[PDB]
Amino acid sequence: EFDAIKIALASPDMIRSWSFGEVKKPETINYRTFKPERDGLFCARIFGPVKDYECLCGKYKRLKHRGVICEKCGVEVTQTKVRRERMGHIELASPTAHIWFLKSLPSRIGLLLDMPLRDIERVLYFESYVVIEGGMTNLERQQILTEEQYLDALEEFGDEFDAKMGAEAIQALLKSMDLEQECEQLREELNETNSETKRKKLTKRIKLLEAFVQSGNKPEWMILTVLPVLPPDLRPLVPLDGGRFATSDLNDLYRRVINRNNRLKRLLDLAAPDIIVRNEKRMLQEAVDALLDNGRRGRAITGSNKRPLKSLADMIKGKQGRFRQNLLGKRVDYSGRSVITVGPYLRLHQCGLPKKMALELFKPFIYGKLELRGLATTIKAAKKMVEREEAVVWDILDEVIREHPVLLNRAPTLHRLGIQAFEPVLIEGKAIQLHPLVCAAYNADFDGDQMAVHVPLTLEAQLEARALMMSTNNILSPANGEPIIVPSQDVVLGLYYMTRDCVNAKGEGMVLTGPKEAERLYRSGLASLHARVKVRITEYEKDANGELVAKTSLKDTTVGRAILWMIVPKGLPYSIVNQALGKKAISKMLNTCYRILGLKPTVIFADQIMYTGFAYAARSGASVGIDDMVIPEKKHEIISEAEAEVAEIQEQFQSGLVTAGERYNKVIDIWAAANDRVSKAMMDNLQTETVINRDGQEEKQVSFNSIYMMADSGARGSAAQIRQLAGMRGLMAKPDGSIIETPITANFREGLNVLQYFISTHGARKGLADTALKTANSGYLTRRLVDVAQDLVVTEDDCGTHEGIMMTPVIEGGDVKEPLRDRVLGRVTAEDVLKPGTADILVPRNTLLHEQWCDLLEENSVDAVKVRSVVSCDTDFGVCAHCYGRDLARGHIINKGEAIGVIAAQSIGEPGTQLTMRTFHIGGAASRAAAESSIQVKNKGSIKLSNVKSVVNSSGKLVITSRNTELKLIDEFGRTKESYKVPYGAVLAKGDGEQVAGGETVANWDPHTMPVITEVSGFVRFTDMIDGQTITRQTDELTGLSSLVVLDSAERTAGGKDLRPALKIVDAQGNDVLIPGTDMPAQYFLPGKAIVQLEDGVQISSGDTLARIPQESGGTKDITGGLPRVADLFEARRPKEPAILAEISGIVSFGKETKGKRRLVITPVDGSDPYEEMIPKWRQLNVFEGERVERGDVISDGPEAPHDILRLRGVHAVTRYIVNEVQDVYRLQGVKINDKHIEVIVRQMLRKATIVNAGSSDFLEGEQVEYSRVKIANRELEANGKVGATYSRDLLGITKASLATESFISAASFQETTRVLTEAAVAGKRDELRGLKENVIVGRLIPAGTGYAYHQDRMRRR
Amino acid sequence: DQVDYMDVSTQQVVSVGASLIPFLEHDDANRALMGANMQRQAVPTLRAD
DNA sequence: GCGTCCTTCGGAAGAGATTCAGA
DNA sequence: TCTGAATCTCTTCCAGCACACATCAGGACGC
RNA sequence: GAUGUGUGCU
Ligand SMILES: [Mg+2]
Ligand SMILES: [Zn+2]
Ligand SMILES: [Zn+2]
Repeated sequence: EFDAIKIALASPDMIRSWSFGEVKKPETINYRTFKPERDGLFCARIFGPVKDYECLCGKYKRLKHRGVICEKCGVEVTQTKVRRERMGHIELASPTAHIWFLKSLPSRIGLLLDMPLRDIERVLYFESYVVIEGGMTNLERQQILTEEQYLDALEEFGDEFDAKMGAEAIQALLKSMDLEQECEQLREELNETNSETKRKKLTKRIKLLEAFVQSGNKPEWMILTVLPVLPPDLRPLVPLDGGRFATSDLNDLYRRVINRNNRLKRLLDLAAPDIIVRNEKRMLQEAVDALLDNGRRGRAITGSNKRPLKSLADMIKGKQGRFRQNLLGKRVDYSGRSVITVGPYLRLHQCGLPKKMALELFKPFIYGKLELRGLATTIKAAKKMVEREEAVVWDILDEVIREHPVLLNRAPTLHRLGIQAFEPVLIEGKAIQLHPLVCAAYNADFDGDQMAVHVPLTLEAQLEARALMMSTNNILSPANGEPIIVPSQDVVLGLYYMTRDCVNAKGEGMVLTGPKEAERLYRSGLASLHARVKVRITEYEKDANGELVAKTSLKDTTVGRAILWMIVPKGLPYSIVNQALGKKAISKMLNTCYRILGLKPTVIFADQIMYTGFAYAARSGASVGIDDMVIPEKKHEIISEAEAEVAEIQEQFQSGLVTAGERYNKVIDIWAAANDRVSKAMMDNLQTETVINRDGQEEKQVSFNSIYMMADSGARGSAAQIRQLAGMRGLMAKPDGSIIETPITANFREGLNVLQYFISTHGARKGLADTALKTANSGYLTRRLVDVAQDLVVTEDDCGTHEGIMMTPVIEGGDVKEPLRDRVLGRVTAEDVLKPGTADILVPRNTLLHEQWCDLLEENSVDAVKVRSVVSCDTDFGVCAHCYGRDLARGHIINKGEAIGVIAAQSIGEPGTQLTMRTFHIGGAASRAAAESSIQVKNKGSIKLSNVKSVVNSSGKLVITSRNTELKLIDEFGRTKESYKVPYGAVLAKGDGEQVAGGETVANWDPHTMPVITEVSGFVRFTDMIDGQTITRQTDELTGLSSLVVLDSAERTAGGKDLRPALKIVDAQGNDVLIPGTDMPAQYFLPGKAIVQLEDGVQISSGDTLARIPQESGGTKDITGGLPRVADLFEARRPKEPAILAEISGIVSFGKETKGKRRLVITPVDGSDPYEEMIPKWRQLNVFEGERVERGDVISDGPEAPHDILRLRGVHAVTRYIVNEVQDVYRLQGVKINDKHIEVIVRQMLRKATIVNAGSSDFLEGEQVEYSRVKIANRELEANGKVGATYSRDLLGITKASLATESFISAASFQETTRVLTEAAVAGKRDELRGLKENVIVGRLIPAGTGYAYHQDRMRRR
Repeated sequence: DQVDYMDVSTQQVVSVGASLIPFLEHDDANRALMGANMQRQAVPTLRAD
């Protein structure tokens, strides 16, 4: 049919061509016999017949007169549905400016006539004049005249020269302007000029001029001459109860516009006075502006009771417009809605449809079979038969519902597992029974939530539901390869009570002949389920090429584990049930079952596990009483110790040892330590408190306490929630994020005070407000992640590249958070990895390394595998299958034609939403750390210190004066096993390269109060710090000691803003000491809020604290406070104090001094040396006058902006930085996301590439054009002898990278619809319908999955 | 000796809806809120009990 | 009953207009 | 005293599905 | 059809 959607400006001739008439009366239906007026907003003559195939007057009434035009009233008889396809127009008496091209920034009229917006805005609204055709006087072609200046120019220059006001003058300016001459003059001026602001303005105007001249648009088309009207059926008037009519907004705006236009037309014929007609023209302009985009001007007009009526733009933009409400998501037929119940008798591919709901959903399907079987002859007889619900209708429903899967969707469809297909099982009731395994995927409990049923109609839809959306084919999460149909909170309790042992039984010493004997003994009551017997079990193994070889042995097991072994499919080792199964254990069991056996045994195993978990949880009576929450007998002693410590802290604070920002931190730390000690005490009193005889004397065992059972099994609970029941509740967190100063010292087994409950209510209301008020800014994150990566699909199989990112285990402060296996599993490597039998290859180059290859790599203990990444792929408009990796939902390579950019966006975007809607499950607990102060190396090995600038201590030890140092522990072999980030000013008890015993301290420091320790010795002079101006000082006259706190930029005076307080270290003779190895004096700056306990002119040593800086780092550290960071990383926001990197490598030296800010010159050894950098006086420089630097090295210190990294250290460095930062943020909350998704989002952030030089190509000098087009053009030119065009990659945030795409439809439907459509209309863009949102809006198959083959056929067809 | 006032009763901090929950001092306050709302939502049965 | 008509108040971020200062 | 840097000002965004209730729709003045 | 209020599950 069509293949493109073109948007451009509408000429008045084209507007008249659209129109089938001219509306010229402000009269709707006459509030009478419901007929349209003569030439009003509704008209049979203009738009179309009101009734189908009936003339308005009453002369033609049937299809036998089709196509003719009446004579009594002149309305052609046709289908009545042409009232929504035939537009009209309004002939404006005076020209009117389009508000979209005036008040959308930047104003097209503003930078087309080179005038400021204020001047043209005063001209349009008849408040000043503009000089068109100045002539032979002192008036330019764009000068602004007021009324007095206009009168002066009239009295003393009353020649043929004219100066008009209003939209007519602006239209004359636009029509009288030549575009090519102006463009070449601007090119001349741009080539002449040198200032960057003037260059940018001139090239922006040049771009606007080129867009105007290339397209068919004209400048004078932005001033409206004829105003088209919407067809009446798109602005209907629905009659209510009575003689009144509905309150339509578009009709009201049209009536206002028509009233103003008719009044102006009448005044233009009677020769009204000038002021009256000008005021009427201004009113017409305001009415048209209110019709086009209401509210963009000063005051939005309101219809009734002070609410602004929606214009033609308010119903196309926003969340409630034709883009996000009726095109990207619609209401559908064959759909239903009801609450859900469990029905645990089901299977993984089944659900329960109510018997009275499936009859109404599958109603046309019942009609078809009733007509086929002959029980009815027409459709009305079958309709009445179904309405009556006869005995034969239910058999027809059973026949038509047999293998017709339906889609069950829960209301927040966060990830793709929120929609799944089940084969219906008809039930009597009104609730949709849902299988208990998919409740984790749906995140659906059964406390009053409803799910929607959808009926796939076509054969293709049914097969997509059966082969793709089926709940059987959805056993792995698409975010990470972990299974998603995991038994939860009752099956795990059953399998934990079953597979467990106590040291006694009804029969314990007996030895059994198999699992059937164990089940028979348990059922007959001759043996407890927790015996310790010896069963003879025949386990199979497929260690050969798929052959199950039996190996019968006699293992020391329990009765429960032997009974459970009857459901484990053949092929799995027995050492997966011979233990106390929790939730992680059986999740691992299902995962290994899928990875070894396949999909069908895994599904059958999941069903059998659910059945035998429910059965043996019912058979146990695992209740919960009030005596199960055993209070420890030593909690109040820990309370007393902590309250004594807090009293000492208060006495230290009031004396003046610490300020009020450090008392907070230390009291939080001491109470959090006391809370953890109480939790440990109660956990030790709970887990092991089972003294039971071994049939002889007393023995110890893991407890059978119900609270501890369902806490240790992972059923429902944790250390926090269980701790709050029998330990102490702890301390709460406010909605702002601040932690409560005072803790609660009671649990939910004793009471709570009338005041402790009030304190707890702060955290409780924080938890409930956080969800409902801050899941909005996490649903926004996933929406603008989807809209930036929607058009990314797998389009190839292998691009053939040797590039790729480097993967290493992430050890950044503790043990191995993620080993190499978790980071490299299921991703195609990029080069033959070399084992430490070097010069021999371990794996080939293009092998998708699965679990066997991961085991092989871990056997040889590899530490770095260069793996292929999405961001480094060489495909155009998509990715290849090898550069992505594994599907992560199935155990194979990703299929060609799969929408991976939407799976990536959902996977990144809904741990945040889900965990910010679940912040109240811990109540309002602080959940903060204990602010660890020292480094205790647990393992054995040597130490390697990275990027350290340390000096000596007064005791001889080492003190760290570097910001980004890392204490990493290397074992005797040579591999890194432990790593720690040591902070500035931290003392070292040991050094580098020396073997440390396992379990002793190495680095000690204060968690708060970071110091400013020096490196040299001498006297210190209080330079540039005077009382009152830059420091707040208070003196104890008794001691004679001063303690001054330097103010921040807030309370510091404006005059003293250029004063920089600092401490110059000086020797005895007034000479400036030197930093060793350099010639720069030891000048050390002091930032704000810093306290100094030293006096002016006191001898010091090397490496001692001169001043202290409080940290005030207080937060609850949930996923709510902690996910503006992901938004900042994905939007690529520059931090406050960027770390200064080296733009070009070479020798570093300084030139001129104090250009307001310091000057640094980098000179290479061979090439050109034109680079100078303006370094502000704020931060010191880590490089000196005689060092060697490379590009990407840090001249200064601070947070790295993810643009310098891109432009200096390359694409791999910036993508690794973003991946690591987002992964750290998510892993802090326990979230597990594979890095393919973050790499995909980074790749979608990397699509623009600014040209450096045009070369032999057709690109411009500094144009920002898509990187794929640049690569295609350069690869095409390099095929011949021509030279390509050099470029530079750009990093745009997820908002800008989605708003600056080549398709204006996606950008318009995402955000800023007015601003996107204005630019598209001016530039005359032509959409190609290439993405997924575009085809969803249009109404086609997405080029993503099963429609990918069809789209390839269609593309290669033409 | 320093005090000069005292609360009338333990019920004066909670409302008329949250004061119908027995053992309120043992519930988490989120569960107290949900209990108050659900107690507001109850429909009268056939025979009052 | 018919009937024609002409308040103020969040909040983070980004872009584009002024406006400064500084060489 | 021209041109980057800073500041001022205007703009656009702020999750999903669903259920119940009421009220509006010109209301003033001429007729 | 839009507003206003209340509510349910996330
Ligand atoms: Mg729920
Ligand atoms: Zn007619
Ligand atoms: Zn590739």
